[PDB]
Amino acid sequence: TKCTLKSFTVEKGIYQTSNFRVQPTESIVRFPNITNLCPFGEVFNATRFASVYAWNRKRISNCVADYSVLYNSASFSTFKCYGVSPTKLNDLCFTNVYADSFVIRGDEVRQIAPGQTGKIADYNYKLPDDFTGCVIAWNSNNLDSKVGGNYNYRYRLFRKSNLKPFERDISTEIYQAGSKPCNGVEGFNCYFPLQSYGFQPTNGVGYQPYRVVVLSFELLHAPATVCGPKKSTNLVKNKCVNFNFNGLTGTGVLTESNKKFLPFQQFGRDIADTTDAVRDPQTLEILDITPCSFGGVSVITPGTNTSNQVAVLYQGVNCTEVPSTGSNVFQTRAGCLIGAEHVNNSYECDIPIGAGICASYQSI
Amino acid sequence: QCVNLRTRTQLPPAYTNSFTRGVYYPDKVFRSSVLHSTQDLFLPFFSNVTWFHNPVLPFNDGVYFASTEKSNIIRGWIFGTTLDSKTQSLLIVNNATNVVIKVCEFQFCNDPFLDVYESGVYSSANNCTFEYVSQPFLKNLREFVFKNIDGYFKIYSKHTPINLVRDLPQGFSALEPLVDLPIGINITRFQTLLALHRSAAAYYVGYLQPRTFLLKYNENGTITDAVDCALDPLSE
Ligand SMILES: *[C@@H]1O[C@H](CO)[C@@H](O[C@@H]2O[C@H](CO)[C@@H](O)[C@H](O)[C@H]2NC(C)=O)[C@H](O)[C@H]1NC(C)=O
Ligand SMILES: *[C@@H]1O[C@H](CO)[C@@H](O[C@@H]2O[C@H](CO)[C@@H](O)[C@H](O)[C@H]2NC(C)=O)[C@H](O)[C@H]1NC(C)=O
Ligand SMILES: *[C@@H]1O[C@H](CO)[C@@H](O[C@@H]2O[C@H](CO)[C@@H](O)[C@H](O)[C@H]2NC(C)=O)[C@H](O)[C@H]1NC(C)=O
Ligand SMILES: *[C@@H]1O[C@H](CO)[C@@H](O[C@@H]2O[C@H](CO)[C@@H](O)[C@H](O)[C@H]2NC(C)=O)[C@H](O)[C@H]1NC(C)=O
Ligand SMILES: *[C@@H]1O[C@H](CO)[C@@H](O[C@@H]2O[C@H](CO)[C@@H](O)[C@H](O)[C@H]2NC(C)=O)[C@H](O)[C@H]1NC(C)=O
Ligand SMILES: *[C@@H]1O[C@H](CO)[C@@H](O)[C@H](O)[C@H]1NC(C)=O
Ligand SMILES: *[C@@H]1O[C@H](CO)[C@@H](O)[C@H](O)[C@H]1NC(C)=O
Ligand SMILES: *[C@@H]1O[C@H](CO)[C@@H](O)[C@H](O)[C@H]1NC(C)=O
Ligand SMILES: *[C@@H]1O[C@H](CO)[C@@H](O)[C@H](O)[C@H]1NC(C)=O
Ligand SMILES: *[C@@H]1O[C@H](CO)[C@@H](O)[C@H](O)[C@H]1NC(C)=O
Repeated sequence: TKCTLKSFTVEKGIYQTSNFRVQPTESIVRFPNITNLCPFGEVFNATRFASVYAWNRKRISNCVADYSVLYNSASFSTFKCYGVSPTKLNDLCFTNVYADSFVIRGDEVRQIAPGQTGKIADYNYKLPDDFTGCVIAWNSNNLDSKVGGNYNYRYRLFRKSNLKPFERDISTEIYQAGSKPCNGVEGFNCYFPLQSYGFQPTNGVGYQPYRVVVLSFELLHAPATVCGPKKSTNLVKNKCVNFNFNGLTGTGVLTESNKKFLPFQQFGRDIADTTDAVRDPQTLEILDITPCSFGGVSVITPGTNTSNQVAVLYQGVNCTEVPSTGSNVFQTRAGCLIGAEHVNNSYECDIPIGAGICASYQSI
Repeated sequence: QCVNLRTRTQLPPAYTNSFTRGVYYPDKVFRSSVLHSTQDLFLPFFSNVTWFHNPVLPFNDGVYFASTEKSNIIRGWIFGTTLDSKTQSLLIVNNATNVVIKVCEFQFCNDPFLDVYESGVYSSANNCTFEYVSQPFLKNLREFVFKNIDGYFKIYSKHTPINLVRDLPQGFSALEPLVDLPIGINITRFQTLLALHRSAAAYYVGYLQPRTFLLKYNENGTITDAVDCALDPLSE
């Protein structure tokens, strides 16, 4: 009071010093049950994978995929993400994903990478330098390799031109290295561009088959569809907290409401376009939002000369969250009062308070 | 399997009054017993809507479709710009069990129709992108509103039990939102699909324009009355 009045003495009366508000306690979020998981099980746990020059292409869009389970899985030998870090991949996402699955040798896993050249990197599959996405390679010697020779797998070895990024060649044209024409029959300068794979269960490190799946992410102007679910925590009621209900951010206290939402609305506003009701995406119930209490404070004093004790009035605040003990606390139509006792008599009004009541010095 | 019929389907292009139909919920916000003024695309009150008793019609900003349906003769809708495989085409069919929506570069015939003894009006289905399956939409009055803004396709629907003879009834009923598609297409023309058997259907078509409306929300949040602010000076 002395600081506000900018003086060392204060006369009897009531003065308004500062304000008061209730700080939020914790933060909560809420999101729906998030269903329709992406069918990535049939890709990473497929019985058979195609060849490198006949890689299987799968489209992923309009579903939810959890990248944490695949990132934490130890069944993958190499997991390299170029566009973004794997940890942040669960949050950021693009409009579609293309999965290219094939089988290569152990030494050819490095060739399937941006800015890489080689037999596989130029004649079977090509990856762009600015490729965004991830590559997951795992050994498949125990499954793909055959003791009798898994010659079903084939790889291209000869072609006049290289391979464009994301280009698949399955042509069986007889490569003519020399200038001698061949009428469909291999000769001195003509050979078959495709060679069968000779994987064995016991062939050493490097010659073992490796299943490789490349996830290429594209962000065409269509909205993003596939990425990790949003984590949701349990709601807290009867506390002034800040919430993020399905992207709607608001600070206040949450109570149960009896409003009858028609089955397609989500949230409601009363007037002046301010939200007052909201429906939680999980329980599907109507809740009410009320801003937590605030108001000005005031000091009642009988004068610095007369005495040295004061009383405090919180205006328009229920006598439930005052903070601090002082004296008995009284609740009035104007708010809550600390530092004075209520009597039953009635005298002349000295320091007006409100609602037809006021205080005086006798104590206060 | 698609052939052109002999007789010309020159349905008479009559005209009639729109009255006070074609109002839909603009959003999913709940309001109770309040008057709210909003500017958006709407069908002007007492407008001139076309009656057909099936030429390709332009789509423009939005389309209001009304059907005095009997035994579900209308079955599907076609949306596109070039109506061939050079551009993406949207196809919707409400067959006996479900509704199927496809986004593909189809090759439709000159006179596509459902054919009865599922989809055979297209010769080819090349580079399909989006597919969707849901529950069936359908002496009944069927009202639909189709819009396409910012790569989003919005479908509003309403069903009504009617007993009037010829034209639209004098009443009010809001169109609740039904279907949303997050697919970006620049459709300019559309078409209707009939369940014709090899051996007369009538509907109403109206267009939408940007204007301001005043809507009244009752206690329970249902739109019960509306006012067009560009009409006679009393309305303003
Ligand atoms: C979201 O998922 C929860 C978890 O199952 C659903 O809660 C179930 O609700 C039914 C009907 O009230 C109860 O019989 C189950 O016991 C609940 N499961 C629990 C508590 O684990 C909830 O209904 C779902 N919300 C949807 C689908 O909108
Ligand atoms: C301050 O909050 C308390 C707590 O709700 C209010 O006390 C309630 O008052 C209603 C009204 O008669 C009673 O039905 C409840 O039983 C009371 N609850 C408790 C725990 O006592 C109090 O009324 C509020 N103060 C003001 C001025 O509204
Ligand atoms: C009506 O449309 C539905 C939806 O496509 C058809 O149901 C599909 O039928 C095929 C073959 O009978 C199945 O392979 C699909 O799995 C079905 N889909 C669903 C969602 O059930 C139905 O067959 C169609 N009916 C007629 C008479 O054409
Ligand atoms: C199949 O359709 C898709 C989308 O409908 C085509 O994707 C296009 O890709 C180019 C290349 O950047 C974009 O400029 C276009 O905007 C995309 N959409 C369209 C409608 O052209 C794709 O080219 C089509 N053909 C295929 C995949 O062979
Ligand atoms: C608004 O909602 C209220 C409550 O749901 C409706 O009041 C009920 O109306 C039914 C008739 O359909 C009566 O059988 C109930 O007894 C009523 N309950 C109460 C508590 O009044 C009201 O009819 C609805 N009004 C509109 C215009 O939809
Ligand atoms: C693949 O292996 C088995 C197949 O049943 C399963 O337990 C495992 O969870 C699968 N992994 C993924 C990522 O789906
Ligand atoms: C306080 O007031 C009394 C009379 O009310 C006066 O006698 C006294 O001098 C005052 N003391 C001050 C102003 O310090
Ligand atoms: C007097 O005051 C006390 C407490 O201050 C209160 O309980 C009582 O109701 C009042 N009236 C009478 C007649 O005692
Ligand atoms: C509707 O249009 C028809 C022909 O286009 C015209 O004859 C009729 O008068 C119009 N009705 C109006 C403007 O109310
Ligand atoms: C539709 O065609 C217009 C014509 O210029 C073009 O601006 C727009 O990008 C096209 N949109 C789509 C989704 O093809």
